[PDB]
Amino acid sequence: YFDLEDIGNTTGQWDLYGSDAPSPYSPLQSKFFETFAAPFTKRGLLLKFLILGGGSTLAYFSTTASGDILPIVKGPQLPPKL
Amino acid sequence: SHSVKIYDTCIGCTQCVRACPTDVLEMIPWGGCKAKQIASAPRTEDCVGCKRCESACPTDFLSVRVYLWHETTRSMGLAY
Amino acid sequence: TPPELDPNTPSPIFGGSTGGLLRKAQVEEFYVITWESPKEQIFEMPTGGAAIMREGPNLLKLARKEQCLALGTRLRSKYKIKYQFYRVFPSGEVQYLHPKDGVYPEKVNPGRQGVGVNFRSIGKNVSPIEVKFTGKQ
Amino acid sequence: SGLTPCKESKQFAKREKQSIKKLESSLKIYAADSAPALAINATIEKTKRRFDNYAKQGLLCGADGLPHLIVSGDQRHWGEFITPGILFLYIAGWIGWVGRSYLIAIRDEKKPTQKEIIIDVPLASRLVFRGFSWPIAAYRELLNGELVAKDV
Amino acid sequence: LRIPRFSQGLAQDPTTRRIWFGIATAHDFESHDDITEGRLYQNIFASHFGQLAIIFLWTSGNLFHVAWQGNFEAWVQDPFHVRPIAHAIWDPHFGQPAVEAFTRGGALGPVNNAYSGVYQWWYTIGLRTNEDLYTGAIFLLFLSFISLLAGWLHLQPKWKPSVSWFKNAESRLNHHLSGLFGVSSLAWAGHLVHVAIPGSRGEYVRWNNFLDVLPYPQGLGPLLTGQWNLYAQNPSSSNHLFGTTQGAGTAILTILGGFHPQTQSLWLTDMAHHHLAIAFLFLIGGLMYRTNFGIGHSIKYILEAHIPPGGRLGRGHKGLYDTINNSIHFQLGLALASLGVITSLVAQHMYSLPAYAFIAQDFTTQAALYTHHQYIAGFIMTGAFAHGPIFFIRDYNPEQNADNVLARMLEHKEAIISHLSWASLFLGFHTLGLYVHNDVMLAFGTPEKQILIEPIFAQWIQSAHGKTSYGFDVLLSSTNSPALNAGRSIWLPGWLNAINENSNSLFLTIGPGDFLVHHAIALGLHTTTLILVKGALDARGSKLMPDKKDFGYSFPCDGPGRGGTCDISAWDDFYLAVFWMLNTIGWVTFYWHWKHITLWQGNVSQFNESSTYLMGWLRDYLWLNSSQLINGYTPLVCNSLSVWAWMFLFGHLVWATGFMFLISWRGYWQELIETLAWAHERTPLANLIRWRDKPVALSIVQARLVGLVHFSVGYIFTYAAFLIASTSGKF
Amino acid sequence: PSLFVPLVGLLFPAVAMASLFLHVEK
Amino acid sequence: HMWIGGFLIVGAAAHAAIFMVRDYDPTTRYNDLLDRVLRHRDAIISHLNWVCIFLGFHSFGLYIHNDTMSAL
Amino acid sequence: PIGPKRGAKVKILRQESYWYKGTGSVVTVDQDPNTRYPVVVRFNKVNYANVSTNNYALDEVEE
Ligand code: CLA
Ligand code: CLA
Ligand code: CLA
Ligand code: CLA
Ligand code: CLA
Ligand code: CLA
Ligand SMILES: CC1=C(/C=C/C(C)=C/C=C/C(C)=C\C=C\C=C(C)\C=C\C=C(C)\C=C\C2=C(C)CCCC2(C)C)C(C)(C)CCC1
Ligand SMILES: CC1=C(C/C=C(\C)CCC[C@H](C)CCC[C@H](C)CCCC(C)C)C(=O)c2ccccc2C1=O
Ligand code: SF4
Ligand code: SF4
Repeated sequence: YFDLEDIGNTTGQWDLYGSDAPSPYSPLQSKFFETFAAPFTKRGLLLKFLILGGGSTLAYFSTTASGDILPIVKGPQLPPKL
Repeated sequence: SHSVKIYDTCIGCTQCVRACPTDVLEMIPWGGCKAKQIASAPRTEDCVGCKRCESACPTDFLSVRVYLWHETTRSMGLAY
Repeated sequence: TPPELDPNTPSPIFGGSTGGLLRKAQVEEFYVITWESPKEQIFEMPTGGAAIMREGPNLLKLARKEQCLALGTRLRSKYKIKYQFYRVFPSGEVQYLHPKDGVYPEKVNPGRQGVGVNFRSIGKNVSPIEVKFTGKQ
Repeated sequence: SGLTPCKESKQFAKREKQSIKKLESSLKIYAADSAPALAINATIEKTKRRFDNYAKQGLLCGADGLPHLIVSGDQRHWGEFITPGILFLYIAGWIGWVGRSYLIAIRDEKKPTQKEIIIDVPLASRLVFRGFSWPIAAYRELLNGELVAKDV
Repeated sequence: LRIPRFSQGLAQDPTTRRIWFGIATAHDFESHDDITEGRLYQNIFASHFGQLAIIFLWTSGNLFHVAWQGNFEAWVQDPFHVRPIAHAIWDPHFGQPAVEAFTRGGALGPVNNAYSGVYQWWYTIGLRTNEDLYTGAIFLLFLSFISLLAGWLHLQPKWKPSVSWFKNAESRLNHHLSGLFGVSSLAWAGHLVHVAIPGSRGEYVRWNNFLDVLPYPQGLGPLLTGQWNLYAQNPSSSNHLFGTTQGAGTAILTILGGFHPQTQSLWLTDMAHHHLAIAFLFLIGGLMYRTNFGIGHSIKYILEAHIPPGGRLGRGHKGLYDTINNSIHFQLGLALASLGVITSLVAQHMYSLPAYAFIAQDFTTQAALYTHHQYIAGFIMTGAFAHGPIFFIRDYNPEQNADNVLARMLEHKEAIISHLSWASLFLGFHTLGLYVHNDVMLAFGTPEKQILIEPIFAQWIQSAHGKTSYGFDVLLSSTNSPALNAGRSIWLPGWLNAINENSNSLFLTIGPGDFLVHHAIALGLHTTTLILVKGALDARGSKLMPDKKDFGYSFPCDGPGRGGTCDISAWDDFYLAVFWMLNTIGWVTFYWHWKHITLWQGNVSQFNESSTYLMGWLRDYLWLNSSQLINGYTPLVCNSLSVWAWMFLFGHLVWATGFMFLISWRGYWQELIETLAWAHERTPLANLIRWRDKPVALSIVQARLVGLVHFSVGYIFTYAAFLIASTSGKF
Repeated sequence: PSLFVPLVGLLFPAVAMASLFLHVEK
Repeated sequence: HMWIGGFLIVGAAAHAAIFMVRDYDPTTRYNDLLDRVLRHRDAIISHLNWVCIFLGFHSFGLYIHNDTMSAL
Repeated sequence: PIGPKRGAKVKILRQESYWYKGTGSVVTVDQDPNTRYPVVVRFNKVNYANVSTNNYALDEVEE
C-alpha cells in the first residue's frame, strides 16, 4: 500500500520508535557536571587512565591483611609415606 | 561467493535449474547433445551452495559442480 | 527484453508478522515481488501464515531473494500466476532479476551467454600446482 | 607354563569345595523332597562333574586355581584349541562355501534380488551338502575360485 | 583490510565466521594469499626458531621456580622421604583449610607436588644446589633469546636462504647425523664423565674447577694410545651410596648392565659409554651422502637403482626422491611417524629401564610420565597419518610417480583397506567375545569355565631374555648355546640379576589377563590404522566422490545427493580416528597403571584374576581407586586431593560438552540464532547497541573440531586427575 | 613479591583482550 | 511411569510437527489461533531461549558454586 | 555406421563412472557428429543416484 522508492527510510524500519523523544532538556545542574566530567570525555585518554587505574589492583593486593595467605600455622602431614 | 561450473557431459534435462531456489542457473542453446541445450551459471552471486542442483543431475557424476568458496551474506543465507 | 518496472501497487492483506524485514533492508538490500491475481485468493506467505492474495497488481517486499522465489514458485503452481521480483537496494536503484530474459530459466532461450562452461568434462581436471586458480576453471 | 596341572592343584581343588558348600547352604531352607531341592543338588553334581572332568583331560590351572588353555600347538594340549579350531574352520568354510554357491547359481536370468530377500528356492536344487566337501574348493582355486576383473 | 590479512576472501566475511577461521588457518601458509614457495619455506624456518625459543623459555622457568620455591636441597639430602616441589601456590579464592592442606614438602606456603621427575633428572646429571639451577635458567633464557635473534636474522634479506638451499637434502642429512646427533651425544658423554659421574661419586666439578680436575686418574693418553679397557678397571661398588665417595670406583666407561642397587637406576658409567658409542655410528654415518668434496652418495640414484627386475614393484623408487623433497607434507608425515614410534619407545624403556636416581620409587611420577608420553605418541601418530592425505591432495603428482611403489598403493587400495577391516573385525569379534564369555560365568558363579589363553608366545620371549620362571629352556636361560656365554660376564651378570628382580618393572610376570588386553590394544592399533589409511588412499577420491581431489583436505561434505555424503573428506576420517586413538591409548594406560598399582601394593594376585573379565576392570580398578580421589573435598573436610577431585569433575564436564557439538548439528542452531537476532533488534535500550559481526552458527567442520577438542581435553584431564590422585593418595 | 605478579597476569588479559578486540573489528 | 510419560510427550511434538507439514492448509481450514502463533513464532522461541539460559545458570551454576567453595 | 554395435557389451573407461571398469549393454548410438557423448549404455547395477543408464564418449573397449 505504501512503498515509496523516493524515501527508502519509512519503507524500512528506519524510523525511530516513539521511544526517541527529542524534547527539551534537564535542570542547569548540568553546568556543573560538564565542568568536572570533561577529562573523562576525551576517549582513548580515558581508555588509558582506566587501564593504568589497574595500578589500584596491584596496590590493593600488595597490601592486604585479611586474605588467606597464611597456614595459619600447623604441623604438616607426612603423609602417605612421608 | 560460491563457485559453480557446468560440464559438456551435460544432456540438458534442465533439472538443476528447477531445483535452484535462488535462480543461479539457466538453460543455453548448444550443439553438444540431443536436447541441444546446456546449463549455465550466470548468477553465482545469489548462490547459497545447497547443492540441490547436484541431487537432480542424472549424468554419471555431476555435470554441475558447486565449489564452496568465499562466504557472503547471500551465500550465508542470512535474512538479518 | 525491456524490464517492465514497478511503481506503486497495493500490498496483499495480512496484518503483520515478526518474520519481516529488519535492518538489513535499511542498510544492505531487500527484495520485492510482484504478481497479478485473477481472484482475491489466499496464499501461505513464507515467514508467517495466511495472507489474502488480492486482485490486481499485487506488490510484496521481502528479503533474501530466495523468499521471493519460493513464493513465486508456489505462485506459479496452485494458481496459474505469472510473477517477477527485483532487488530494491537502499538508495533507489533498479536491479531486475528473474525472469530477466523474460522467459523462464528452465526454458532455453536464444541469446544468453554460457558463463562458466567447461568443455573438458569432469574428471579431466588437474591437480595443483602452487599457481593461482584451482583447476576447475 | 609355571602352572601345575589341575590334579595336583590345591587352589583349583579348594575352589571346587568352596562352590559346592555355598550351594549346600541354599538347600537347608527348602527341606529335601522339595523342588528347589533337586535343582540345587542337580547343580552340585554338575559342579563336581565339571571339576572332575577338567582334571582328567589335563588342563594346567594357574596359581589362581583356574584352568589356562595352551594354544602353542603342543601335542599334549591339541584338544584345547587346534582340534576345536579345525572343527570351526570346517563349519566356517562349509557355511562360506554354501552361501557363495547360492549367489552364483542365482545370478543368471531371473531377478537376482528376488531370490535374496525371498528364497523359495531351498538349497536350490540341493546345495547344502555341497559343503560336506568344501575343502575341495582348493581345486576350485587352481581354476577359477577368483574373478580376474580387478588385479590378480 | 581486516583480519585475517593473509586471507582476503576470509576477511570480507560479514559474519562471526571470519574471526574463528582467521585463527584456525594462521599456520596453513600454503592457503594464504599470494603465497610463494620462497615465502613458504622461510616462514617455517622462522617459525622454527620461534618454537625453540618457547621450549628454552619453558625450560628456563622450570629451573627457576624449583630454585626459588622448590626445596630441592632438602630433597637431595633424603631423596626417599621428601616430596619434590614444582612451585608455590598463590590464589585469593583459597580458604584457610586450602592453604592448610597444600602446605607440604617443608615449604613456608602452599605448593604443588611435582610429578614431572625433574628432580631426579637434574640430580642425576649433577645439579646439587639452587645456585646451579639459577645459572641454568639464565643460560636457557639467553638461549631462548639468540633463537629469536636467529629467527629475526634470517627473515632479513641479506641473510635469507634460497629454497634450493632448503632442498639440498644430501648435506642436511650429513650434518644432522654427524653433528646434530653425533657431536651432541659425544658432548653429553663429556658432561657425564666430567660432572655427572664425579658429582655422583662425591666431588663437585663445576666451571671454577673443571679445568683442574682429572675425570680419570690416568691421563687422556690411554684413549689415544688405544688401550681403552683402563677406563673400566675400577667400577663403582655394588654397595655404593649416591653422592657419597663410598665404594666409588674410578672407571668412567663400563657395560655392567643392570641397575645401581641403591638408586634402582642404570649406571652412569654405562650411559657415558652408551652415548660415546652411538656418537660414532652417527658420526661416521653423517658422511654417507655427497656434498662439495667429490665423494659420497646421491640419494636419488640409490632410489632409482632399486628396481627389482621382473616386476613386481614396477618402477621401484624412481622419481620418489623429488616427490619427497618437493613436498614438505610428506617429510612431516614421515618425521611424525618416526618420532611417534620412538616416543613410545621412550615410554616403554623409561619405566622398564629408569635412567635417573630415585625415580623408580616415585610411583606417581613413573605412572604420569608413561601416560604422558603414550598420549603424546598417540596424537603424533594421528598427525603422521594426517599429513599423508594432505600430501596426496596438494603435492602428489601422479604422472611423475608413474607406476612406482607409491603409485601402486592407490591402484590396489581396496586390498589394503579390506584386510585392515578383516583384521579389525577379527580381533574385535573374539577379544570382546572372550571377555563377555568370562563375565557370564562369574555372574553364573562358575569362573572355572573361563577361556584363559596363556600368552605362551610372549612368555617364550621372556625366558629367552634370562627369566628362569616357566619351564621353557630357551636362550639366555637354557642348557647349551652361543647366546648366553657371549655375555662374557660384563652385562649379563649385572643384568640377569636385574631381570629376576621381583621388585622392578624389568620384564614383569604375565598371564591370561595380559593376553586379552594385548589383543584389545592390537584391535585398537588396526582399527585406528584402518580409519587413517582409508582417509589417505581415498583422499584424492572414491566412487562416491571421484573428484574429492578438487575440494581439498578439509571440506564440510558434498551434500545429501547420491544417498548422502556426510564426513567424506580426509580431514573427517582423521577426526574419526582421533576418537579411536584415545580409546587405544586409554586401554594401554589403563593396563599399565592397574598392573603397577597392584604390584606396588604387593598384590598382583588381584590383577591376575580380575583382569580376565570386564566387570573386574570397572570395579577393582575404576571403582576401587576412586574413593580417596572423590573425597578430595567432603561435606565434612577438605584434603590435598581436592584439586584432583575438582579437575576430575571438570574433565567430565568438558567431555560431555563436546558431545553437544558432535551430536547436535548446525541447521538447528543457525535457525535459533536467527530468532535471537530478531530479538536484539526489537528490544528497547538495547537497540542503541549493534554488533559489528553477524551472529551465525559454527560451521559444520568447526563444530566437529570444537567438539573433538572438548572431548579430548576432558578425556585427558579426567584421567590425569585420577592417575595422579589415586596413585599419590596411596603412594 | 609473588602477590604482585599473578594479577598483572590478569591485567594482561584485560589489556590483551581489549587490544585484540580493536584489531579484529578494524 | 516417568519414562512412559516422558516418551509420549515427546511423541506429541512429532505428530504436531507432522500436522504442520502434511495437514496444515490455510485455504481450506483456517483457524486464526494457529495464525499469530506462526506470526510471532520468532518471539516465543527467543523468549523461551532466554528462560533456559536464566534457569540453567540459576540451577547448575549454584552447584558449580558449591563444588568450588567446598573444594577451596 | 560408427564403432559399437547395438547389442554389444562394453567396458567403461571413464574413471569417474560408477561402473569404471565394469561392463554394460548399449541401448543405441546417435549418429550426429555434433554429439560429444552418444553410445548410451544400460547397466545391471544402479549407482548412488538411482539411475541405470548414461551416455559415454566414443573411447571404450568391446567384448
Ligand atoms: C611437527 C608438528 C606439526 C606441524 C609443524 C604441523 C603443521 C600444520 N598442520 Mg598439523 N598435526 C600434527 C602436527 C603438526 N602439524 C599432529 C601431531 C596432528 C595430529 C592431531 C596434526 C593434525 C592436523 C590436522 C587435522 C590439520 C593439520 C594442519 C596443519 C597445517 C595448518 C595448521 C593450522 O594453522 O591451523 C591452526 C591451529 C589452531 C588454531 C590450533 C588451535 C586448536 C587446538 C585444538 C588448540 C589445542 C587444544 C586446546 C586449545 C587446549 C586447551 C585446553 C585448556 C583447558 C587447558 C600446518 C602445516 C591443517 C592443514 O593441513 O590444513 C589443510 C589441518 O587441518 N594438522
Ligand atoms: C573459579 C574458581 C577459581 C579461580 C578463579 C582460580 C584461579 C587461579 N588459580 Mg585456583 N583452584 C580452584 C579454583 C579457582 N582458581 C579450586 C576449586 C582448586 C582446588 C581446591 C584450585 C587449586 C589451585 C592450585 C594448586 C593453583 C591454583 C592457581 C590459580 C591461579 C592461576 C595462576 C595464573 O593465573 O597464571 C596464568 C593463567 C593461565 C596459565 C590460564 C591459561 C589457560 C587458558 C584457559 C588457556 C590459554 C588461553 C589462550 C592463550 C588464549 C589467549 C587469550 C588470552 C590472551 C586472553 C589463578 C588465580 C595456581 C596459582 O596459585 O598460581 C601461582 C595454583 O598453583 N588453583
Ligand atoms: C653441525 C651442523 C648442524 C647442526 C648442529 C644443526 C642443528 C639443527 N638444525 Mg640445521 N642444517 C644444517 C646443519 C646443522 N643443523 C645444514 C648444513 C643445512 C642445510 C644446508 C641445515 C638446514 C636446516 C633446516 C631447514 C632446519 C634445520 C633445523 C635444525 C634444528 C633442528 C630442530 C631441533 O632443535 O631439534 C634437535 C634434535 C636433537 C638435538 C636430538 C635428536 C632427536 C632425538 C631422537 C631426541 C632423543 C634424544 C634423547 C634420547 C632424549 C633426551 C631427552 C632429555 C635430554 C630430556 C637443530 C638446532 C630446523 C630448525 O630451524 O630448528 C627448529 C630446521 O628448520 N637445519
Ligand atoms: C590376526 C589376529 C591376531 C593379532 C593382530 C594378534 C597379535 C598379537 N598376539 Mg595373538 N593369537 C591369535 C591372533 C592374533 N594375535 C590367535 C588366533 C591365537 C590362538 C588363540 C593367538 C595366540 C597368541 C598367544 C599365546 C600370544 C599372542 C601374542 C600376540 C602379541 C604378540 C605377537 C604374536 O605373537 O602373535 C602371533 C599371531 C599369530 C602367529 C597368528 C597370526 C594371525 C593368523 C593369520 C590368524 C588365523 C590363524 C588361524 C586361526 C590358524 C588356525 C589354527 C589351527 C586350526 C591350524 C600381538 C599383540 C603374545 C602376547 O603378547 O600375549 C600377551 C602371546 O604370547 N597371540
Ligand atoms: C554437559 C554438556 C552440555 C552443556 C553444559 C550444555 C549446555 C546448554 N545446552 Mg546442550 N546438549 C548437550 C550437552 C551440553 N549442553 C548434548 C550432549 C546434546 C545433544 C542432545 C545437547 C543438545 C542441546 C540442544 C538441542 C540445546 C542445548 C541447549 C543448551 C543451553 C541451554 C541454556 C543454558 O542453560 O545456558 C547456561 C549454561 C550452562 C548452564 C553451562 C555452564 C555455565 C557455567 C557453569 C557458567 C559460566 C562459567 C564461567 C563464567 C566461564 C568463564 C571462565 C572463563 C575463563 C571463560 C546450555 C548452553 C539449548 C540452547 O540452545 O539454549 C536454550 C538447546 O536448544 N543442548
Ligand atoms: C554417567 C556417569 C558417568 C559418565 C558419563 C562417565 C564418563 C567417563 N568417565 Mg567416569 N565415573 C563415574 C561416572 C561416569 N563417568 C562414577 C560414578 C565413577 C566412580 C569413581 C567414575 C570413575 C571414573 C574413573 C576412575 C575414570 C572415569 C573416566 C571416564 C571417561 C572415560 C572416557 C572414555 O570413553 O574412554 C573409553 C572407555 C573405556 C576405556 C572403557 C573403560 C571401562 C572398561 C570396563 C575398562 C576395560 C578396558 C578393557 C581393557 C578394554 C576392553 C577390550 C575390548 C576389546 C572388549 C568418561 C568421561 C576415565 C577417564 O578419565 O577417561 C580415560 C577414568 O579413568 N570415571
Ligand atoms: C598353525 C597355528 C597357529 C598359526 C597360524 C598361522 C600363523 C597361520 C596362518 C596363516 C595365514 C597367513 C594364512 C593366509 C592366507 C591367505 C589368503 C590369501 C586367503 C584366502 C582365502 C580365500 C580365497 C577363502 C575363500 C573362501 C573359502 C574357500 C571358504 C568360504 C569363504 C570364501 C568362500 C570366502 C597358531 C600357531 C596361531 C595356532 C596354532 C595353530
Ligand atoms: C551450541 C552449538 C552452536 C552454537 C555455538 C556458538 C554460537 C559458539 C559461540 C560460543 C560463545 C561465543 C562462547 C564461547 C567461549 C569460548 C570459551 C571461546 C573462547 C575464546 C577463544 C579461546 C577462541 C553451533 O553453532 C553448532 C554448530 C554445529 C553443530 C553443533 C553446534 C552446537 O552445538
Ligand atoms: S548450490 Fe543451490 S544456489 Fe547454488 S546452483 Fe545449486 S541449487 Fe542453485
Ligand atoms: S542436471 Fe546436469 S544434465 Fe541436467 S541440465 Fe543440469 S547440468 Fe545439464
